[PDB]
Amino acid sequence: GGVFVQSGGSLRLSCAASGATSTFDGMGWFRQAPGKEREFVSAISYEQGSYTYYADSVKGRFTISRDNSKNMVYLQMNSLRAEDTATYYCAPAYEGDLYAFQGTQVTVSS
Amino acid sequence: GSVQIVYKPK
Repeated sequence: GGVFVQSGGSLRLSCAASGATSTFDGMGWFRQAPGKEREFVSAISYEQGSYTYYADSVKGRFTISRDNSKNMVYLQMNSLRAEDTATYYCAPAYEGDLYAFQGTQVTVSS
Repeated sequence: GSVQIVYKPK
C-alpha cells in the first residue's frame, strides 16, 4: 500500500535528520517510479544558506526545508501530477549527492 | 563495503 493523491493535490514528507557528521553535511530525497532508474528529487544542507538542490522536474512545485532544533527535514510536494508517482526515499547527503547504505509509495491520479 | 549514490543535478 501507499499514499493516493489527486492531480493538483499536495503531500508533505518528513524524515529524521541526526545532524552534520564528518561524512554528511545534509539530507535529501530521491524517488523510483515503476520500471525506471532512481531519480534525484531534492537535497538540503544542515548549514543555513549552503545548498538547496532540486531536480528540474520538481522546481517551483516542491520545497525542501529543515528544522535543526527538531532534527527533521521536510519535503512539501505541491501541484502533484501523475509523473510524480513513485516510491520516495530520504538519504543523507554530502555536497548534494545522496548516499543510501523503507520508502513511501505515492500514487498521483491525473 | 557498498553504497547507492544518487547524484545531484548536472
